[PDB]
Amino acid sequence: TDMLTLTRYVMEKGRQAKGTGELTQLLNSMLTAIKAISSAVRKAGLAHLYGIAGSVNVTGDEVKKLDVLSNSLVINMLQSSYSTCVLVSEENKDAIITAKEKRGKYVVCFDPLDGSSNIDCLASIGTIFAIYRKTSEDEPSEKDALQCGRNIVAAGYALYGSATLVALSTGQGVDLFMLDPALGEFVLVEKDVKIKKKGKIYSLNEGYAKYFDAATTEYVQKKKFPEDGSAPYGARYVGSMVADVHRTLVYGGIFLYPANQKSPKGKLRLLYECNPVAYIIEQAGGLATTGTQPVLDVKPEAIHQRVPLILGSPEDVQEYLTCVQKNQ
Amino acid sequence: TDMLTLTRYVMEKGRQAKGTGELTQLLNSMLTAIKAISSAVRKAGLAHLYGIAGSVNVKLDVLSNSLVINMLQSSYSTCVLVSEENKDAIITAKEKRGKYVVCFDPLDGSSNIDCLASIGTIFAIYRKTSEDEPSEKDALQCGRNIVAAGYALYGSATLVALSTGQGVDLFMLDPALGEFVLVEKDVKIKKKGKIYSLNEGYAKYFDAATTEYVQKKKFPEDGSAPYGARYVGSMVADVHRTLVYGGIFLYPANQKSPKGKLRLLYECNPVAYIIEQAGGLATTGTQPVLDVKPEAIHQRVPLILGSPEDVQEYLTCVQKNQ
Amino acid sequence: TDMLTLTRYVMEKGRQAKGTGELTQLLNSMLTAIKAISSAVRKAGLAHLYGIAGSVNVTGDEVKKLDVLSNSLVINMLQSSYSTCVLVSEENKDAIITAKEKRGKYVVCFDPLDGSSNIDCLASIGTIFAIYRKTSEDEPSEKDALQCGRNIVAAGYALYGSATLVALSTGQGVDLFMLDPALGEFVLVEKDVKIKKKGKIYSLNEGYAKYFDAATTEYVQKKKFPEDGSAPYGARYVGSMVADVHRTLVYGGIFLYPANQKSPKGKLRLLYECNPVAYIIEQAGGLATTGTQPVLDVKPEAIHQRVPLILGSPEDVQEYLTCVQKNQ
Amino acid sequence: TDMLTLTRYVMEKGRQAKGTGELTQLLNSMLTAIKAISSAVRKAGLAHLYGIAGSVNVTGDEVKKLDVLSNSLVINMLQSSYSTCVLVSEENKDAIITAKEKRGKYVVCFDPLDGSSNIDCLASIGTIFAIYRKTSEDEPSEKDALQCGRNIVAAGYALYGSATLVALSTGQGVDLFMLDPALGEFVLVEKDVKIKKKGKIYSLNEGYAKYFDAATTEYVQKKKFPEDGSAPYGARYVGSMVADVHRTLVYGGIFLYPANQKSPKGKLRLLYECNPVAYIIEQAGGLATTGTQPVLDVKPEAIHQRVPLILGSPEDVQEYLTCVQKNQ
Ligand SMILES: COc1ccc(-c2ccc(S(=O)(=O)NC(=O)Nc3ncc(Br)s3)s2)cc1
Ligand SMILES: COc1ccc(-c2ccc(S(=O)(=O)NC(=O)Nc3ncc(Br)s3)s2)cc1
Ligand SMILES: COc1ccc(-c2ccc(S(=O)(=O)NC(=O)Nc3ncc(Br)s3)s2)cc1
Ligand SMILES: COc1ccc(-c2ccc(S(=O)(=O)NC(=O)Nc3ncc(Br)s3)s2)cc1
Ligand SMILES: O=P(O)(O)OC[C@H]1O[C@@](CO)(OP(=O)(O)O)[C@@H](O)[C@@H]1O
Ligand SMILES: O=P(O)(O)OC[C@H]1O[C@@](CO)(OP(=O)(O)O)[C@@H](O)[C@@H]1O
Ligand SMILES: O=P(O)(O)OC[C@H]1O[C@@](CO)(OP(=O)(O)O)[C@@H](O)[C@@H]1O
Ligand SMILES: O=P(O)(O)OC[C@H]1O[C@@](CO)(OP(=O)(O)O)[C@@H](O)[C@@H]1O
Repeated sequence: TDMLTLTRYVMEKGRQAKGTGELTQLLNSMLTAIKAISSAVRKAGLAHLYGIAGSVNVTGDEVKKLDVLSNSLVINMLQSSYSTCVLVSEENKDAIITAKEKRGKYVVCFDPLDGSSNIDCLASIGTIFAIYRKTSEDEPSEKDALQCGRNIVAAGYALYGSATLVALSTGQGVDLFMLDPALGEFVLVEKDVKIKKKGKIYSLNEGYAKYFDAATTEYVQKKKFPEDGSAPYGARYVGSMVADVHRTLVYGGIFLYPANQKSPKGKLRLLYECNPVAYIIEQAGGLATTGTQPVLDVKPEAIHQRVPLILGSPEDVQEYLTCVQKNQ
Repeated sequence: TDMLTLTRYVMEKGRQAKGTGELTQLLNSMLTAIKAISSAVRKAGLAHLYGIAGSVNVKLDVLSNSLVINMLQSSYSTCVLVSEENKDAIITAKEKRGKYVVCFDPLDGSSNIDCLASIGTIFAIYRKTSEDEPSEKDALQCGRNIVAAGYALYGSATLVALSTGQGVDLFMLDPALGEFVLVEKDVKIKKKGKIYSLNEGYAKYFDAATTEYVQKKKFPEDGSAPYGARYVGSMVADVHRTLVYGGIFLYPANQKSPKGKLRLLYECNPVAYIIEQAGGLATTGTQPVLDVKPEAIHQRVPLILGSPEDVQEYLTCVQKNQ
Repeated sequence: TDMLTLTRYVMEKGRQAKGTGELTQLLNSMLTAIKAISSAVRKAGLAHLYGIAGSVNVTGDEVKKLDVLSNSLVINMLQSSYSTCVLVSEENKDAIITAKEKRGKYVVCFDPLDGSSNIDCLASIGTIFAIYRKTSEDEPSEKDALQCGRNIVAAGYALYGSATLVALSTGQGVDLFMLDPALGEFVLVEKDVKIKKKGKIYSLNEGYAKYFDAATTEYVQKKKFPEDGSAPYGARYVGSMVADVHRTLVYGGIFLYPANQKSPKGKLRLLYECNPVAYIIEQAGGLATTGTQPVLDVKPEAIHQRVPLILGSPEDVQEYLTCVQKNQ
Repeated sequence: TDMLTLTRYVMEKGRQAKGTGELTQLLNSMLTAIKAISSAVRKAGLAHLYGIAGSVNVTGDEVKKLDVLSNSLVINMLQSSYSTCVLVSEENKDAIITAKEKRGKYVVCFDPLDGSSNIDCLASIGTIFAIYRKTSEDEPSEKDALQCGRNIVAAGYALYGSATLVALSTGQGVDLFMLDPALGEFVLVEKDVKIKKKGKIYSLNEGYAKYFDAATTEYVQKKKFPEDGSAPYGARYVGSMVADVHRTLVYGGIFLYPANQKSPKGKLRLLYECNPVAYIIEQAGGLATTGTQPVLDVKPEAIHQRVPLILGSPEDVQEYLTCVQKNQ
């Protein structure tokens, strides 16, 4: 059949639904920021920083330059879309209220550059976003960003890995897109991706083992020493949530950042890290839990609230929930 | 100061050493293969595979291998190639024969290709020392005889680490220029890091020394905080992190891989060379990796490398358990 | 103010006009084809043709491969847009009727790779297009493409020169966009371009001088030997219509391909060469004539009809038309 | 055969000639400047000038920014090569003497961005250079650049057209290289190009016709009104010397910028425009004359000296020279 780019694919869906165009305009702007971020992440123009024309400007805090630039690309592209009223960024203490003359109907929570500890060693990094409609009748404020994940209008992520990929869901499953750098556009590469029912990879930072609860300690023990005669799982932990979650999506398995003694509410952020990937994984037939309730059912209380995160193949998450139940 | 590209930087060193030019020509060809691999890894031209011009035809391991073999053979600098991808050694035709042997993994971290995690290219270069006809025995030199070694990391950006025996230099591909820019000269690994890197899914197959060492990283005996864990699943990605952040990377023997998994010629020796050139250690647990005398081109060996105090602590666990 | 990409700019206009989305979707597909042509024109992937991976495949005819590739890119992207019913291409003898299941309401006339004699010497080349609404109630046929240029819905061109530019008009002047290759998208760089009233450059192939009519001969002589102490015009003739016309738009002056004894009907094509650039030049405040009437007023009679073309700064075209009347 | 990049192709020649490597290092540095120029010419990063991250920085004079940037790229890359002692640039009034600690043995005359009047309309532009060995025993001075073109060690040009090409000669014919933007390297596409004995294209600015001498007037008249039953020549004048000269090389024909009443010594510059392309055209078996002697034999007297230029296919230049003798 036909070769489809992301914005054409979105336009076709927004037209058949006879929508206003505002979501399409918002998403198109986000992808323009994503292309710009990807180009900077891949180090376009670096020779000019190192004095090819005689002006040396070597960068000191490259995680700071890149997350500051990323944040500006996303904020500027979204505000200029005329589609937004409230933005929440991993990089900003307070919610960002769109100027009245550019105001639209959507709230966007995003991490402009996820996996910052991987910037200097060049491992995979990413951008994560979740989109809500403003539902309150009042003035736009940070309370409009405090909806639970079941109300997501669209969510997705960009992975700046060995290639640049976008996963996107509007409520009808997960579609994958690859950036063709020679074309400059995202090509639709996989429709309605479905996670494996059960995987063979478990993904978590085991340096927190002395702080784990008993259920987490038990679950990891089962992965290494199956009570079963089956082979133990392989372990993977890239250290970028977007990279590890995407691997979980396309290979199956489980990803965990549980609460521990030093992080009793988890580390990952509910609004702009856990909810979007929980939405993506569940749309693909997976599960996402805090260990006591579904992530998407949590009512947020603060825009930078933390939550434990366990997600992936449904059977793997189910075994983890059983470990939680068995340990009180 | 001046902006230096990789090939200019190598040319100046090869000139001041008054060498024949053959190493420079080999390296320039390898870098051309790496640029081509990087472009393919980033999926340039993917829209034509998906029918933008009307021909739908929806591989990377094979292409990388052909890119490296063709660029190396066409350099006129090679006599024997050993690739992760070929059962036998590849002898260069006489009209293209030069004096160097190259061992390479054209695309390391192959289980990470489909999930778009970091992958890489690894290589080690030797001079042919035998007087006979070129054969695979020319590739069986131990890592002490490396002329040059390095790797390409196709991660969030494309980087090359390179050593010719005088430390490790790092270069970044500026995709708008099309050339690798020198970004750091003579990198030194930290004495001690705070990250440990290995596949803990083999925990039931570990020997006691590995088991004890992993336990010490999680439950330190000295009130200090436990190490963080990272395991990308690509040796090149994990080793390069070890180089620039410090810490330790391990693929020890286990019950199912009693001589290890990683390959001595084109995986362990090149990264062992790099890590030692940066002031770190690389051991099999009983001797330095670079001292292992190869016996077959696809020989496996255990690999533990990184910051020297961390490797020293692992060796203490090895000895404490015999 | 805001940084706008072509598709963002078009969506905004299509929203405020409350359209169905079909033109925006058509244009979006055309721009994807143009980006793909631009990448091939700049020779992306040439190293693989010359055997970098061991497969040598040097093209014996560069001009044949590129216009065949260009033609396929445009046809495939337009048909796949679901916006077209009839295509007229410089490369196809008959009109191309879209398959029934992909039919939309628009007719597109295009030259996919104009300036073919400049391909092997690497001078500027381009893509030209004009868009019409289907007017018949019947089955689509080539009669839907035989409308005169006054009925153009949208027209423009891509110039693959020292950089890649698109000029576009939907009836409210001419806008210029530049392709940022590091971003992969066209950026709006100039709104509502206006041609100079009078220029100082004349552009025509004087190797046909022995075939010119008397008026053309007189006009050219006036440009070299002015009778009013003013300096003679400079001459430029790139040999690619898109390049020479675009210089005319942004620098002023006149471009001519008049009838001559060997081309008594002119050389350039009415549907997908003369009408589109006539539309652009008039939208910018210039004139476009065949020497007896405005180009946009000619009623097409066959899809590959030729017509004389004189266009550019209004005062220059008028001096030429004065020469035409003066010589009967 | 094998896929050869420019720097590999040069290294192999420099090895078999067992030279010091200094010329190779110089050329490699020059190609880096050319790659950087091509990227800027194609407008990489333009979206950041137009505020994609919120920082608008639209440039007023585009021809001023690009030729200043070009000039800086060439000067810095060449000086940093440690291969140069004297540089002459179209953009600098005085010769540029390399600092003592970076001094090498070569003198470089270059036009970093030829065809500047074509920058804003996106027609083809280029870079021209000629390399000489310092032969004086004295201190480096501009006199080291005043050698005549017979003493050229290497010369060539970059054409930033529909694709980027480099023409290069070290004295054994002309080789052509194309920049593959996906690889970032120049691929050898044609070895030892030879110009046609006689062409069918003539190329000059006929807007100076009232200022031509009699021989030029007669030669142009013969091209349009042949007295021997042959067809008249076609005319082309891009307006960028590199583009017009390169077309002359690969298609045949003639390019002329003769002296005229307003430019009694010609317009084009001997050191960094006429000598380099004269070298290229002669290496390919063509001719390059001032109308009274071969261009390569003129002994320069000032670094910015002008000279008339007539070059191309030998039979075409000879017909021009016959007109010069015929008019005294
Ligand atoms: C049932 O699955 C789906 C999937 C996707 C969607 C949607 C995507 C975008 C929207 S939208 O609200 O922004 N509307 C529009 O974009 N309209 C337009 N008019 C003209 C043009 Br051109 S685009 S709805 C709806 C349902
Ligand atoms: C002491 O640290 C080092 C580091 C690197 C090297 C080397 C790199 C390449 C070589 S080489 O053998 O290929 N010779 C050359 O390339 N010669 C040349 N002539 C002209 C040109 Br232009 S390059 S030696 C030597 C010593
Ligand atoms: C007065 O000057 C102008 C200039 C341009 C236009 C037009 C451009 C495209 C069209 S259209 O017909 O395709 N419809 C739409 O694009 N609808 C949409 N809805 C939502 C989204 Br998001 S796009 S109309 C109209 C008038
Ligand atoms: C017979 O026609 C020709 C054509 C070209 C040339 C030349 C090109 C460059 C030079 S050079 O002087 O710079 N020396 C070198 O490059 N030496 C090197 N050694 C090792 C490496 Br690796 S490069 S000579 C000579 C003769
Ligand atoms: O180092 P630990 O504690 O494992 O945290 C890793 C997690 O933190 C994040 C949060 O963004 O990365 P980082 O702190 O490196 O920015 C996630 O990408 C990653 O999953
Ligand atoms: O899956 P496990 O056994 O951890 O092996 C991972 C190791 O194997 C290698 C060997 O190439 O990758 P892979 O099998 O994924 O291609 C190394 O890059 C990586 O470090
Ligand atoms: O060679 P002449 O007759 O001047 O033709 C020039 C005209 O023909 C065209 C027709 O497309 O070029 P070409 O045949 O070289 O592709 C126009 O771009 C150009 O304006
Ligand atoms: O406008 P005219 O006088 O024809 O000058 C054209 C010549 O001048 C040059 C000199 O660099 O261009 P320009 O003045 O446009 O920079 C040559 O490229 C071109 O051949």
